[PDB]
Amino acid sequence: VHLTPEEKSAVTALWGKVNVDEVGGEALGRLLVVYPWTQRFFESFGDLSTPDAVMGNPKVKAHGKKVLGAFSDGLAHLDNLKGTFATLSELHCDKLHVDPENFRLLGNVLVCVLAHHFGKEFTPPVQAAYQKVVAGVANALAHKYH
Amino acid sequence: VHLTPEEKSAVTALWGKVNVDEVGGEALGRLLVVYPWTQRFFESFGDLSTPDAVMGNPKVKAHGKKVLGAFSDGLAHLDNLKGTFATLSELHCDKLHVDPENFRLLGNVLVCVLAHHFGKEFTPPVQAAYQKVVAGVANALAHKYH
Amino acid sequence: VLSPADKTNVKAAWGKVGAHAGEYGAEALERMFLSFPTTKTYFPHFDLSHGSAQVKGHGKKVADALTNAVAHVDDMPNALSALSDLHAHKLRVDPVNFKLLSHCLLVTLAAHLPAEFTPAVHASLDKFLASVSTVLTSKYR
Amino acid sequence: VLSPADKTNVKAAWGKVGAHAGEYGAEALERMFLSFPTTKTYFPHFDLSHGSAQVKGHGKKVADALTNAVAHVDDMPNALSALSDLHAHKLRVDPVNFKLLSHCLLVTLAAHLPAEFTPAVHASLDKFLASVSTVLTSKYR
Ligand code: HEM
Ligand code: HEM
Ligand code: HEM
Ligand code: HEM
Ligand SMILES: O=P(O)(O)O[C@H]1[C@H](OP(=O)(O)O)[C@@H](OP(=O)(O)O)[C@H](OP(=O)(O)O)[C@@H](OP(=O)(O)O)[C@H]1OP(=O)(O)O
Repeated sequence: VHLTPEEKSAVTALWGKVNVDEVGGEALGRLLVVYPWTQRFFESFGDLSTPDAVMGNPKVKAHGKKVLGAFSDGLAHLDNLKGTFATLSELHCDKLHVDPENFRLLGNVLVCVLAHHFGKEFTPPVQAAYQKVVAGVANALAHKYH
Repeated sequence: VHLTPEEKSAVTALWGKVNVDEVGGEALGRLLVVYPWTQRFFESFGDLSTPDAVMGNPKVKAHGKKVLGAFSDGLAHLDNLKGTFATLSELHCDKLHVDPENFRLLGNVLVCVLAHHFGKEFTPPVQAAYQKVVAGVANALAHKYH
Repeated sequence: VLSPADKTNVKAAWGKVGAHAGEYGAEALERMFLSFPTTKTYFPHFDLSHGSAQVKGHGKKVADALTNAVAHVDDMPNALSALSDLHAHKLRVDPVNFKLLSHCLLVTLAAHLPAEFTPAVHASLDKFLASVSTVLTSKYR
Repeated sequence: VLSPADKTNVKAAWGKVGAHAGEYGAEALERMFLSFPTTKTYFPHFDLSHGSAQVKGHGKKVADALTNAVAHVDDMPNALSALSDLHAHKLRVDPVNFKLLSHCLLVTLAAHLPAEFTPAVHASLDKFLASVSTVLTSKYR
C-alpha cells in the first residue's frame, strides 16, 4: 500500500492518541452488530442477542483489545504488513476458518469508529489514508490463505 | 501476479490454441450483453440494443481483437503486468474515464468464453490459473488510476 | 427488510442531519473521491476540487434524495423510482460504487454526530443505505 | 427482475443440466474451491480433495436446489424460504461468495452446454443466479 509520506504522518499522528482498549471493543462490537452474521465465529462469547448485549459483552470487549493491539503492530510496520501478520494469517485460515472478506468489513467498521471518535479531525484525507491502511492489513491477513 | 510453473505452463499451453479473431470479440461482446451498462463506453460502435446486434457487430469483433491482443502481451509478461499495461491504464483513466471495475467483469466474462471455446479441456485447475491471470490484468490496468 | 427499529433509528439519525444537507452530502462525495478515486471516472465533467460548486450542489441533491427516502422509508421503490431510471439508463454506474458511497455517508454521519451514531443506529443506517443502493440499481438489466 | 425471455432461457438451458445435475453441481463446487480458495473456509468439516464424495454429495444438493428454483422461477422468494433461513441464521456465508459460486456455475454450464450457452442465455442465467443469491441473503439482517 502506498501511503504518501504525509499519509504516513497522518496515520501515525492520529494513532498515537488512540485508546486501543476502547477502540478495539467498539470496532469488534459494531462488526458483530452491523453484520450480525459475523457472530458465527463467536458463539463462545456469550450474550450477543442485542446491540447492548454485544457492546457491553466483556468477551467481545477483551477480544477486541487483542485485535486492535495486533493492528497497532501493523501500524508500526507499514512497510511490511504481510510479514507482520503472517502468523495471524495462517491461524485465521487453518485454525479459525475465517473468510478474509470479514477483514474488509472490520477495516471499514474501524474507519467508522475512528471518525466517530475523532470527529472533524478525521478529515477526508485522513480517512483516505486509513482506507489504505485497513485495506493493507486485510490483504496482509488474507495473504497466507490457501 | 504469482503463478507457479505448473500454472504458467497450463496457461501458455491453452492460450496457444486460442482463436485470436474470435475469442476477443466474443468476450467483449458478451460483456455488453450481460452487463449492458458497459455499452455506455461504446456508443460510437452503433447498434448494441440486442444480443445479435452486439455480437454480430464488426466494430465489436475488431475491437475485441485489439483487446485480446493486449491480453496476449500479458500472458508473456506475468512477472511485470504493470509496465505492460501502465500506458493503457493511464489511457482508460485519463481519457476514457472507464471504471476499472469493468476490467474485472470482462476478465470473468473471458473465463466463461474460454470455458465455452474449450469445453472439458477447461478444467478447474486451468480455470484457477486463468482467474489469477485476468485478476492480474485488471489490477495492472487499474494501477495508474487516480 | 428494514425492521421497525430500523426506520425509527434512521429517522432520528437523519433528522439530526437537519439543514446540514448539502454540507454532509458534499463531504461524503469528497470523502468518496479521495478514498476511492475510481469513483471519479463518473464525474469527468465535474470540478472535483475542494468545495467546488458542482459537488456542493450535487451533494445537496444526494442529501435531499436520502431525506425523501427516509420520509418514504416504507415505500422507497416508489419514491426513488425516477432516480432508479437515471442511474440505470443514463449514468450507468457500476453497482460496486454504491457501497463505496454508503460507506462515505456512514463516515460523515459518524464524524458529525458523536451522540446519534450508536451501534444500533449505525447498523440501521448501513441497512437503509444498502436498501437505497438496491433500488437505485434495480433497473440495470 | 427476470423477464419472460429470461425465464424461458433458464428453463430451457437448465433442462440439459437436468440429468448430470450431480456432476455439474460438484464440478462448480470444485472450480469455486480452486479458483477462489477463501470459499473453502465454509467447508472445514468437508473433504475437499478432488473427486471427494462429500463434494459430489453436496454438489447434487446445490444443483437440485437450483432445479427447484428454476421450476418456481415466479415464486423464488417463497420457494426458497427454508434455504434462505439456513444460509442467514445457520451458515451465515458472506454474500460476496455467492457471486463466486455463480460465476463458477456459469463456467460449468459454458463448458458443458456450448449450444445452449448463448450470449443471451448467458445473460439470463447470470440474472437468474444473481436473484437466487439475493433471496438466499435476504434474511441476514
Ligand atoms: C483487523 C483484523 C484482525 C486482526 C488484526 C485480528 C487479530 C486476531 C488476534 C490477535 C486474535 C487472537 C489469536 C489467539 O487467540 O491466539 C484473533 C482471534 C480471532 N479472530 Fe481475528 N483478527 C482480525 C479480524 C477478525 C475478524 C474480522 C474475524 C471474524 C469475524 C476474526 C475472528 C477471530 C476469531 C474467531 C478468533 C478466535 C477467537 C477466540 O479466541 O475464540 N478476526 N484475531
Ligand atoms: C481486458 C482489459 C482491457 C484491455 C486489455 C483493454 C485494452 C484496450 C486497448 C488496447 C484499447 C486501445 C487504445 C489505443 O488505441 O491505444 C482499448 C480501448 C478502449 N477500451 Fe479497453 N481494454 C480493457 C478493458 C476495457 C473495458 C472493460 C472497457 C469498458 C467497457 C474498455 C473500454 C475501452 C474503450 C471505450 C476504448 C476506446 C475505443 C474506441 O471507442 O475507439 N476497455 N482498450
Ligand atoms: C447513495 C446513493 C446515491 C443517490 C441517493 C444518488 C442520487 C443522485 C441524484 C439525486 C442525482 C441527481 C439527479 C438529477 O436531478 O439530475 C444523481 C446524479 C448522479 N449520480 Fe448518483 N446517487 C447515489 C450514488 C451515486 C454513485 C454510486 C455514483 C457514481 C459513483 C453516482 C453517480 C452520479 C452521477 C454521475 C450523477 C450525475 C451528476 C451530474 O452530472 O449532475 N451516484 N445521483
Ligand atoms: C447458488 C447459491 C447456493 C445454493 C443455491 C446453495 C444451496 C445449498 C443447499 C441446498 C444446501 C443444503 C442444505 C440442506 O441440506 O437443506 C447448502 C448447504 C451449504 N451451503 Fe449453500 N448454496 C449456495 C451458495 C453457497 C455458498 C456461496 C457458500 C459459501 C461458499 C455456501 C455454503 C454452504 C454450506 C457450508 C453448506 C452446508 C454443507 C453441509 O454441511 O452439507 N452455499 N447450500
Ligand atoms: O513485494 P511487494 O512490495 O509486496 O509488491 C508486490 C507488487 O509489486 P512487485 O511484485 O512489483 O514488487 C505490488 O505492490 P504495489 O506496487 O501495488 O505496492 C502488489 O500488487 P497490486 O498491484 O496487486 O497492488 C503486490 O501485492 P499487494 O498489492 O497486495 O501489496 C505485491 O505482491 P506480493 O506480495 O505477491 O509479492
